[PDB]
Amino acid sequence: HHHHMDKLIITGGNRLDGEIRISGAKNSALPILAATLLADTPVTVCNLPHLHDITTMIELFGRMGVQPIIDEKLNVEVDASSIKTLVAPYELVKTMRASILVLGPMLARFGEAEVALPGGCAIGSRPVDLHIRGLEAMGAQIEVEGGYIKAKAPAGGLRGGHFFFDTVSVTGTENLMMAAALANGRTVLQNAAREPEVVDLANCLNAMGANVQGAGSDTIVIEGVKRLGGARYDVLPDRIETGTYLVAAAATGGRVKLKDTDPTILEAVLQKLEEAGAHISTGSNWIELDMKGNRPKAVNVRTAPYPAFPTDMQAQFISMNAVAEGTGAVIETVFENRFMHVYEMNRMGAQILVEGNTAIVTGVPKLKGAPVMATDLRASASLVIAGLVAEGDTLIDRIYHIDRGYECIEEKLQLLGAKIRRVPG
Amino acid sequence: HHHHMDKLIITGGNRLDGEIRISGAKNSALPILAATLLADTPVTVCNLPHLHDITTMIELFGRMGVQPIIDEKLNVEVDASSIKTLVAPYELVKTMRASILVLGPMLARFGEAEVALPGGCAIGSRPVDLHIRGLEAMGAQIEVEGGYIKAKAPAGGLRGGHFFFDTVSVTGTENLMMAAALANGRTVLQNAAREPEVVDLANCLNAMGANVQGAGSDTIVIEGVKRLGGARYDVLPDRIETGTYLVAAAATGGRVKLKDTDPTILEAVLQKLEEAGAHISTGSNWIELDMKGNRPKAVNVRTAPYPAFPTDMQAQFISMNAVAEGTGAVIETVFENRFMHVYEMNRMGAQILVEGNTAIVTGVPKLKGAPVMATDLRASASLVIAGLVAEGDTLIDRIYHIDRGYECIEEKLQLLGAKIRRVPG
Amino acid sequence: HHHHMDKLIITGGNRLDGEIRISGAKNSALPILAATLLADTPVTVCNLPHLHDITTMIELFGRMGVQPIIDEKLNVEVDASSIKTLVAPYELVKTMRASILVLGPMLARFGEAEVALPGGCAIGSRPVDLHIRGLEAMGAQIEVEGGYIKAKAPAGGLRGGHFFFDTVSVTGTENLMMAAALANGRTVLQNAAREPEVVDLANCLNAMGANVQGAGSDTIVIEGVKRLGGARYDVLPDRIETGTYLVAAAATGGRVKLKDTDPTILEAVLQKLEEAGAHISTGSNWIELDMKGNRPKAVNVRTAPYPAFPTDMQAQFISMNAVAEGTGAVIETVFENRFMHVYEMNRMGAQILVEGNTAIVTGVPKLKGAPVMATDLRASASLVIAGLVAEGDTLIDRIYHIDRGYECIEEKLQLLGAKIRRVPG
Amino acid sequence: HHHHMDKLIITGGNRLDGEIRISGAKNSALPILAATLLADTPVTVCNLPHLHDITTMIELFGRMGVQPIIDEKLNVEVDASSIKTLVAPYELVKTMRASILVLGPMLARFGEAEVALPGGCAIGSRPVDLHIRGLEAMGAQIEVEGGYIKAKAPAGGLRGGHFFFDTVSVTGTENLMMAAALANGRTVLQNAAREPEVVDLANCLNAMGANVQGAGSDTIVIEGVKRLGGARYDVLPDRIETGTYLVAAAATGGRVKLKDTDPTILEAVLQKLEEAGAHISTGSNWIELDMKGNRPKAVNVRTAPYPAFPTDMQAQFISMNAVAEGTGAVIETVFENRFMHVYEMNRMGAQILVEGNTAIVTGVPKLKGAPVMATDLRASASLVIAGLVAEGDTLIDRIYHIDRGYECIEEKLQLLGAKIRRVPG
Ligand SMILES: C=C(O[C@H]1[C@H](O)[C@@H](CO)O[C@H](OP(=O)(O)OP(=O)(O)OC[C@H]2O[C@@H](n3ccc(=O)[nH]c3=O)[C@H](O)[C@@H]2O)[C@@H]1NC(C)=O)C(=O)O
Ligand SMILES: C=C(O[C@H]1[C@H](O)[C@@H](CO)O[C@H](OP(=O)(O)OP(=O)(O)OC[C@H]2O[C@@H](n3ccc(=O)[nH]c3=O)[C@H](O)[C@@H]2O)[C@@H]1NC(C)=O)C(=O)O
Ligand SMILES: C=C(O[C@H]1[C@H](O)[C@@H](CO)O[C@H](OP(=O)(O)OP(=O)(O)OC[C@H]2O[C@@H](n3ccc(=O)[nH]c3=O)[C@H](O)[C@@H]2O)[C@@H]1NC(C)=O)C(=O)O
Ligand SMILES: C=C(O[C@H]1[C@H](O)[C@@H](CO)O[C@H](OP(=O)(O)OP(=O)(O)OC[C@H]2O[C@@H](n3ccc(=O)[nH]c3=O)[C@H](O)[C@@H]2O)[C@@H]1NC(C)=O)C(=O)O
Ligand SMILES: [Mg+2]
Ligand SMILES: [Mg+2]
Ligand SMILES: [Mg+2]
Ligand SMILES: [Mg+2]
Ligand SMILES: [Mg+2]
Ligand SMILES: [Mg+2]
Repeated sequence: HHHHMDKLIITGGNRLDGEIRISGAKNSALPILAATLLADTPVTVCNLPHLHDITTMIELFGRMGVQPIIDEKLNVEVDASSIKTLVAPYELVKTMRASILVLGPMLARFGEAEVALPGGCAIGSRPVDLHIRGLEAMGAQIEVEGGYIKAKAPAGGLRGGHFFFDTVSVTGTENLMMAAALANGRTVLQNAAREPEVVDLANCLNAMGANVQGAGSDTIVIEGVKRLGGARYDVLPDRIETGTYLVAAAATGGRVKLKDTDPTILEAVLQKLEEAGAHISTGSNWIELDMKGNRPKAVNVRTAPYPAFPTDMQAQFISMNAVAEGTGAVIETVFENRFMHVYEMNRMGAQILVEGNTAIVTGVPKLKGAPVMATDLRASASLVIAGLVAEGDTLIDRIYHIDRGYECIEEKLQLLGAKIRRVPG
Repeated sequence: HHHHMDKLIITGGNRLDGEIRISGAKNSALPILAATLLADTPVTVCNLPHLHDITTMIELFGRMGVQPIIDEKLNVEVDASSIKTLVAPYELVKTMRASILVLGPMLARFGEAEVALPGGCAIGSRPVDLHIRGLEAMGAQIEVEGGYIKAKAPAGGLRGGHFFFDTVSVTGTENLMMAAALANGRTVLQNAAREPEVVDLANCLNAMGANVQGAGSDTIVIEGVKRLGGARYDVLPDRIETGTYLVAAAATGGRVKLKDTDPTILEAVLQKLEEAGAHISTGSNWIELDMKGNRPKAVNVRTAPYPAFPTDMQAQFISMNAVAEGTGAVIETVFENRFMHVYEMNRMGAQILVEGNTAIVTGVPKLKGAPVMATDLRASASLVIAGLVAEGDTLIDRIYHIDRGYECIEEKLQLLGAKIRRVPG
Repeated sequence: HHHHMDKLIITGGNRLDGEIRISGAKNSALPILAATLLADTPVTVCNLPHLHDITTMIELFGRMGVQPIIDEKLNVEVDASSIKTLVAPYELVKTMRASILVLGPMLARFGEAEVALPGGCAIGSRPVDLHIRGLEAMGAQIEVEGGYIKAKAPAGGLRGGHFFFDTVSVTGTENLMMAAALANGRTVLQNAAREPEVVDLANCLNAMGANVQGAGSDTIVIEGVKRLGGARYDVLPDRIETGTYLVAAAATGGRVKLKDTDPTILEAVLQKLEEAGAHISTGSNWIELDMKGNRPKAVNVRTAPYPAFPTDMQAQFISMNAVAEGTGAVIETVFENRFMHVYEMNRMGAQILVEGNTAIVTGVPKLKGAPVMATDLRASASLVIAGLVAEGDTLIDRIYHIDRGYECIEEKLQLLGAKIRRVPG
Repeated sequence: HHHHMDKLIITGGNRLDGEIRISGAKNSALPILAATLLADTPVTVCNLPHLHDITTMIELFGRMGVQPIIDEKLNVEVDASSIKTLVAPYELVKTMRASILVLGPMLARFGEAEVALPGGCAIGSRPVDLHIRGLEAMGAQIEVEGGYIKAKAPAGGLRGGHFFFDTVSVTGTENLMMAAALANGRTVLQNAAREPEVVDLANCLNAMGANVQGAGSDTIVIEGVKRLGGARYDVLPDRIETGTYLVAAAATGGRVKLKDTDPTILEAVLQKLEEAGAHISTGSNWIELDMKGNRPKAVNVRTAPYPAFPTDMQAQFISMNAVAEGTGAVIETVFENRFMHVYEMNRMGAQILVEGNTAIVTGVPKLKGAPVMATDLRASASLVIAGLVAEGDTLIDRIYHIDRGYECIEEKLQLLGAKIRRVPG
């Protein structure tokens, strides 16, 4: 029973050892839940991770007059044809900018949508101009007023169009894919995001009766249909959660077997772990990592859109490099100043120099436990890893960020022999 | 009585007109309050601004067993003789990293100090390695443990030394100046910060009986003295507050007379305002700005250490450029990621492209009111200015940031004819 | 007959109008010429552009004891069976770093290679660490000595391997593809370059008997074969030459029909030209652009690997933006300091601000003729375009750069009505 | 006798040991030679270094109709009374952009000037907007036409003005200082460059009858005078030549005593050398460095305007770090892409990673001799130093760059026991 004021207390010094199951991808669940707005019979979304971003998306639907049902198996059924209010309120959107994913499907299905324009997120520069322009390319009339994106479809509905992304955008690609699914005619999205969650969304849409081809490549072709039905869909495994537990095991010089995952959606990460000296073996749906008694070797990292190394794994590799042998350069090209975790790890004795988009990490044998503060729902997992490799106790506050991004992180780490406990708020 | 949950509601569209008084500099008050820890007889600090960072510094002193006396005029007398605990606790330091300013004076006066190592601040990369290295150059033995800087002076006290600043540091320069003031022998600080608050601290130290020469230049020479006495010091005017009200008047196409200020501590800002079309007249302690019925012209800005254009004025010039005639490039060289205000102004219909350290602003005639969120105790004043030039109402939340950095901002703006109200939390 | 000291003299002010034929891709010709070193029977390469990089590659082969034959139709036949010396000399490599393309095929075919390590190129940072690590992944043992990359295959020849490109690399992908073609076993290249020249190379290798699949996607799978035979291969059209003449037309407000090209290999460029106001029609192998005498509209541009907007078209869009209506931001993510053309255009009265990887262009109605200096075999084409839109005469020297990258540029522009002349050195 | 096609051949492996005399500063000589245009009686400039930039400035004066006389003591006397043509031609300016230094004095003394606008320099972005805007602040009306800055003073000549430098500019400060010296009234330059050469220029102007105060500080005040007379002026020692030979000695683990220099104009460099393990002693006009045969320790460096670490010493510290013990980060904030020397050193087996403005150097015990190419009149001295610490021979081409920036470099190194020879072109 997580609470906003929860903390984690970690005692470092244990080599991890054990097996856990990987949960469904948070960032596939979010767009697929938004996609349920397109369906005229109920959609059941399965393999959901139990983390707070799902709760927020469910709350958002509630504010629109749609009451999702969580069954005994913890799957979510959404029947969007009870929708009352075509508005995604600022009160909710300000807490989770991924809420913007309802813009595309709401507009395509219902002919109009008012969605709060996301403001600042501490991660970095994250405008949504390409979401707006892409929809305008489908005939949408859009204005910004009162802090809302106010969108209206042409008479007869959205029309298929060509749209070229000047910058690769994950949720931008997802938003336009969903809108295109019910548009009149052919849509071609160029320089599309290739992220596995984009493919998962396309596969869900096709299960609902859409015609989405090319997901996973630079070019997505959508032939719009008049209506979509509801299906039952299991979201793919979470590659960021997968990578995070592999790094935790590597950093502690231990080992882990991950089940219900997929090695083919984090090749960049697996290769970097092999560079760090990890012994890795894989199967269709499992990964085993074993350091076999060695400290990790420092590695260089460069973030970029999939299939390159993910910005959502960058912080975790800093915490591993922090206790590795040698010097590693960690470079961001996606979110150039996403390094808040560095300055917390500095409190724990890490040796890290930051210049612009580059973090230069000099590994030390062990960090030093200290209280630190989470701020980033994916990157702050690095603070948990840092705690695992620190002398003494590390007390992490503002865990609510981490609880947005990971299912019960301390319960899974306890199964791997970590000394970690949640301190109730 | 300010409350953590206060909001500001603004209605835009009024040309400002009136006169107000500028308060003492927040960032002179903070190091001068730290400097009072050096004295063996009480020091009284005057012309203090009534804002929350001073309250936090007073609370920090209390935690160490020093209870400042606040008189009827809100002057603060500090008697450090009662000090009980040579520790600046994480619980407080984590709320205000400027707390690190007590490290130098406590070490030099009392021979030891434990001060929590600041973690992350959302503004950007802000390590304090130069504070530590500088103190080590004076013979201090320093380790980081449990998240604390644990410092001990040699037997006989700190010794004079040479320290070269690889990067210009405002509080770094201040910390070492204070440590040097009671050290044994001569300290030379090279590539020193030239900020007017550094000069003000030196002038206060000298009033207290120190021997600090060269403040304001690249090189500060300190001859340590035996004891520092009991001065009554009026801190200099706040140049950021000054610039902020000047920009507010300019952005609204109105005018303002500022009293109890000093034009010579913001020449960069005055020149940029003239470039924007402002008519400016000055006297020894006042500034008058009048737009004479013109819209501001877009200007380019480049932040750098004093006397260059201040990073603490950068956001405010974005909000002016956002309603100016033409396109203006706003470039950070101090905090390359300090642009969170941009994304709030985008909710208000601003036209701003951000690429790394560069914000390209295309002016529009008027912004559009929307709810927005403060995050930065100096830069979020730009959201107040944006509200003043927006159509309709702008509701700003998390005002507690702004109340750290500005004395009663809505009360001063009311005197200039702004339609602005504090909504009590 | 070109000479190292040739100049171009341009008189601006004429709307271009006419049609020309597009030549084969220089950057397909170079890797395909390299690939002929793999074959045990002669390979004939057709549709070659007549420009200096081809001449340099042929000279390189000569230095290794391979003498290509240029027939009457200007096709090049290469019979690598006479090869004598497995060395790419520094004397030639220092003039053309793309010479490194012989490293992969020489190593795979002959079991060893010495190729001079390229030093500095004024474009910016261009290390070849991925070429080296990629070949090591196929069993190469590589040393750097005397300024040479000295590479040796393992017993029995190169072996199939897996390699993940941390950064997308065009010639790195090509080098590894060629080496994989004769390796023992399966090679998988991940995060591969998708440039059309990479596809063209794969298609030529397959025509020679190889088994290269997936070129054009991020994952290339190669099944090595023991030997490769001859082929007669026509290289695809040059998308950069195509883009350049389209911009030349657009910038002068003219029109042009380009024959023997392919719109599908420059979709990003075509879309940006439409944004600038151009009317574009296309056929299977032609593109026609008509400005209808209108001044172009300023556009924003962001370079990235194919299919995104190419760095090799960036400078050309600066020269169009230089005379456009409005302000356009031109952003590099590939070669972040490739802006030397800007400072030449400034001599012609362009209004351009550069900060880091961003050029901010404010368009003026016309430039002003002045003597300027080429430095970049592709980007300096922008100086020719600038001259076409300048008042009076523009004299460009160091044309030898441009002659590397474009087939007789003045002769093609003359066909479009340009007033341009080559001044013989 | 120097020739354009000269090369240097270096044999590495010797610890340097000896003493040489330091020459006058090139970058004081250049603006002081320009300043002679202000005087109505001959000025004699003394302690000049014998290097090619001086020769170019003398040739420039020649093209204007002024014939400097080089006397028996190799001092230069300039009598600007004979001047005939107020034009600095592109033919000369294109070879040395520092030629722009004649703009300010020509305009101030003669009421008009035409000076070619410098184009590209491979170092990176070097616009001269602040020179132009600064002179406009003194009443100049300026056009760019035919690639010339064409400048005209108002009726009665230049007028005292205020100018704030948005970015610190060395030659910008010098140009405005010279122009102000003959202007009618008071000029204030704010955020002025503090470089020692700026002080040296001011002292020479004052010797000539000017009234320049505050040079060396952020603020320079000039009271214009109607005429300036002659002077005999000895330029100060060259701090960059000084730094370079100290690094050459340190990199080889040797010793050197430098005479006729001044430790107080390179404190940042001396401190970094001590960090690298050098034992340094100084006197009023000499510096002695002794490594005692020890390998240097890696250091971090960050360039910035004087008195910070100079960009003109950056490359030399990369060459020392290249053979040092450890990892050193070398960061540019002045010329953020000035790293061409890195890629030549990579040919010699250096281990350097460049990302943006940061070079990460991993030291190795020795480099490996290879042919390399100079491109930068100050930074390419790093290639000479790299050759001194490389196994075998290093052949450096395009030595003419180095001959611009250093007086007879191989002759001075020979006095220290280097094995180095000039190969005549
Ligand atoms: C942080 C999260 O994950 C993030 C993850 O970090 C990023 C990068 O991989 O991709 C998703 O964000 P996103 O879709 O908002 O980010 P993208 O749009 O791909 O941003 C990539 C780049 O494109 C730029 N961008 C994006 C959209 C747009 O209209 N304009 C634009 O310029 C952004 O500024 C950024 O530089 C994840 N969120 C979801 C719901 O899929 C999270 O879990 O909340
Ligand atoms: C944000 C505030 O104001 C800030 C103001 O923005 C900055 C810049 O002018 O100077 C003061 O901070 P500061 O002293 O922490 O900042 P500085 O140390 O000058 O930082 C300058 C640059 O040096 C770097 N830096 C600084 C210190 C150090 O040890 N190492 C280092 O690398 C920082 O990362 C930054 O890039 C103000 N704070 C006070 C109490 O004077 C505030 O009011 O809370
Ligand atoms: C300039 C030319 O064209 C260039 C064209 O600009 C670029 C970008 O599209 O792709 C080819 O160069 P390239 O293959 O050397 O460039 P890429 O390797 O793709 O460089 C891409 C990025 O990767 C980086 N990179 C590349 C290789 C490597 O081992 N390491 C690395 O860090 C580079 O620094 C650059 O930032 C063209 N050359 C040929 C023969 O195909 C030319 O015609 O000579
Ligand atoms: C390279 C040389 O030395 C250079 C030395 O590297 C630099 C930096 O210390 O200062 C002089 O150049 P400079 O005066 O052209 O350089 P500065 O003007 O200080 O440039 C500093 C920074 O300001 C920027 N800058 C400068 C002037 C201007 O109008 N606008 C502008 O943006 C430049 O882009 C650069 O980023 C030396 N030249 C002379 C004659 O004094 C040489 O010897 O030829
Ligand atoms: Mg949030
Ligand atoms: Mg940087
Ligand atoms: Mg805070
Ligand atoms: Mg950038
Ligand atoms: Mg070249
Ligand atoms: Mg030059």
